[PDB]
Amino acid sequence: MRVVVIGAGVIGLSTALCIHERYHSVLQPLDIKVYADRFTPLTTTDVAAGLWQPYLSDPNNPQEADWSQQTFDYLLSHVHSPNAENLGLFLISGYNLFHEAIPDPSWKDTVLGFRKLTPRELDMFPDYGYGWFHTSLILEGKNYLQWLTERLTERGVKFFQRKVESFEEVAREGADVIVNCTGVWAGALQRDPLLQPGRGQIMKVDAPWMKHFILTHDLERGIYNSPYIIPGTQTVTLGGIFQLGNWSELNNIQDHNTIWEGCCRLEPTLKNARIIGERTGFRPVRPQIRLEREQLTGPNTEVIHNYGHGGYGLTIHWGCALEAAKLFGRILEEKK
Amino acid sequence: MRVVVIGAGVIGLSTALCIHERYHSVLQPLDIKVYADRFTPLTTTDVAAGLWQPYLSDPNNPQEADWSQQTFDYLLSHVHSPNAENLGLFLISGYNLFHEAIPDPSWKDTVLGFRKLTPRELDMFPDYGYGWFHTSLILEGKNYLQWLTERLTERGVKFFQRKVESFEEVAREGADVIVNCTGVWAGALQRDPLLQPGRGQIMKVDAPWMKHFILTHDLERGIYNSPYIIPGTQTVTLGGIFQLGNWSELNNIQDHNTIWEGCCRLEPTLKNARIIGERTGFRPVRPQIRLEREQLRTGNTEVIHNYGHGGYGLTIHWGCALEAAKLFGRILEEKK
Ligand SMILES: Cc1cc2nc3c(=O)[nH]c(=O)nc-3n(C[C@H](O)[C@H](O)[C@H](O)COP(=O)(O)OP(=O)(O)OC[C@H]3O[C@@H](n4cnc5c(N)ncnc54)[C@H](O)[C@@H]3O)c2cc1C
Ligand SMILES: Cc1cc2nc3c(=O)[nH]c(=O)nc-3n(C[C@H](O)[C@H](O)[C@H](O)COP(=O)(O)OP(=O)(O)OC[C@H]3O[C@@H](n4cnc5c(N)ncnc54)[C@H](O)[C@@H]3O)c2cc1C
Repeated sequence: MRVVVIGAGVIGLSTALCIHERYHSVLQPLDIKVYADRFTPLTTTDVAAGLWQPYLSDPNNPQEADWSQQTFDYLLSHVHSPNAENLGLFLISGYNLFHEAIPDPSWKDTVLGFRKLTPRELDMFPDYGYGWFHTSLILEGKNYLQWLTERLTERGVKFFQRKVESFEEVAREGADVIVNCTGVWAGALQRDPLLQPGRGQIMKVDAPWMKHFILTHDLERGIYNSPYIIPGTQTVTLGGIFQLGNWSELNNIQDHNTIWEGCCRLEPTLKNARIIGERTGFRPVRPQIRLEREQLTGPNTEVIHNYGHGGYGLTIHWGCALEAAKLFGRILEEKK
Repeated sequence: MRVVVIGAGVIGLSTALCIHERYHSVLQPLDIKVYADRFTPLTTTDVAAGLWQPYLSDPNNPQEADWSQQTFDYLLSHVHSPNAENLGLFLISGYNLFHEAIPDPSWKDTVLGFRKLTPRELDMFPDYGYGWFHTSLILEGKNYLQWLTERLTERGVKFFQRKVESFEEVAREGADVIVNCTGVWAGALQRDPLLQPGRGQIMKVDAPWMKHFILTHDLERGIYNSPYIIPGTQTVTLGGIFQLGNWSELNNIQDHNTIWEGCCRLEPTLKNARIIGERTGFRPVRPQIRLEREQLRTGNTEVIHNYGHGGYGLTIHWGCALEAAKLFGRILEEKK
């Protein structure tokens, strides 16, 4: 059995690992390769703060809510483990702020200690009149990707830096299953008008007195088009940019200004915080995650798609990897 | 009017500043001088992490509940101003862990968003079965004392490094009011058998992924004789040593091991944190704060005592300071 995973973001690397844990014992030659054009630290995954939080509104596929909840339990189960530091994993609480009242999120019982904000809390934020407080987790993609890499290396998974041109090129080399975890670029392998860049930009800032995340929302502007402030391990992520169809992988001054002045107003102690770096990335936006089998091609090759995780790839990755690992088990039964 | 404030910890500096702000305009000569044996960073104020939290049991003097609330409201009014970083002041949420259910604390409505831990939060901590979550404040003594020093230097308040041997040595120099802010050492200037040292010890470690405080409680061993973990702006404080009557200003290896092993069992990710430093100080333990006036005979002289804040001098300093300034006004009234 020869398996080629395309993509070394969190989606491909976690899928690779999951497929290996569940089937190395029962497939005598289980040879897994990863083809990726970019590795950490140059993926979309490395740009994310890594806060666990799905979108506010229920997903078009209800099984995504389970995949997120399965990811949360796995990560929470390891947050006190000694190797949590190597994962870039830790607990964090904070605020979601709104101008108007709004229905409670579908994941209110996935997170810890969910509640509405008391009136004295909403006084610290003049421009906002309603919101939530809850405890979640941060999984910083860069530590995590490096962790996944070294786990798959000790399991025999080999890594190759190449741009794949077609599915059929990979099948020609003799792949049996192709796992397609190509993120926002999946359209180049197979046209998909439902997949779109959601361009984001973030600032990384030294502000270690900040112990809480703070996400604000403007419901007439789209999600993550309002300031947010997410403390990481070494640095504080400042953000609030979400632009559909924008493929420019290049930091933009206007967006820099939007992030800075938006966050500084939200939390004035930021004014003196030092800017450590700035980064742009492309959420793979789709109305739903594509996570499903497809049979292509010459004499036929199995493909497992797993892309389109928008702005919640880190939040939902483990449930997705588990599901793709299931789809892989079904391929093996069909192949006898 | 010549005022001599003895002591440059949090109590003496805040009281000096509080008195100058309220009376420099209506006292044409208001010469305030601070005398201190030790300044930052050699005071026990410097050793404290600075978490705002009273003892759990109701204070012997009910006016201390108000002094603590006034301090929290004051600090909370300044946490979102760019001044805040200079003070060393920021918001922080976290846990108080108990083995068994116990009564709520009196101060439960002073802090933000108080509530009980849910079962899934309690599961993160095997050794404890009950507790609280809430949002409080940290005021790190080191930055706060240097900020107080700067506000005071800007106001003509001159400082002198000297050991005061007696009250009337200071009166013989010409002091009209003496503000006694000598903390744990007050018994040397006037015997007070109710004032005793509560020796504590703490480690500072590098663990910047800890975003919550965690205080544990063992009602059999007494308050703060159980692991606590308090993230600061730059390092995390590990502690849990409260030894009545011990005057040894020296780090002890047994107490090191108790702190380290207790906090590592509480939070295993701490086992790879680098130890940055280690400090010992003396909580000025008294069954209630001595904040009151006394006429002492000389030649006589006016005295305001303000000492014996135990393990909550930062929690309560500002209410005490305002009270000491009222008492200063009553002195001005009697002399017309
Ligand atoms: C600014 C910003 C902030 C975010 N914050 C969060 C957050 O806080 N929490 C959260 O959960 N999510 C967040 N996200 C979303 C998250 O980053 C993404 O959903 C996630 O990284 C997508 O994972 P992925 O592996 O599919 O794609 P990415 O990591 O891009 O990985 C794609 C991989 O596919 C490879 N590839 C593509 N095409 C080919 C090819 N033809 N041949 C070979 N290799 C190919 C790429 O080189 C790369 O290796 C954020 C995103 C952005 C942009
Ligand atoms: C380990 C530990 C942790 C703590 N953590 C916290 C916490 O998290 N939150 C909290 O609220 N509280 C905490 N505390 C308690 C807090 O540190 C004390 O209550 C507070 O700092 C005492 O303030 P002070 O100004 O009275 O005395 P200290 O700062 O000592 O100041 C005393 C001053 O008086 C001077 N002085 C004394 N005698 C003379 C003299 N004869 N002549 C000249 N100068 C003299 C001393 O040199 C010094 O200048 C902690 C205490 C300890 C020990």
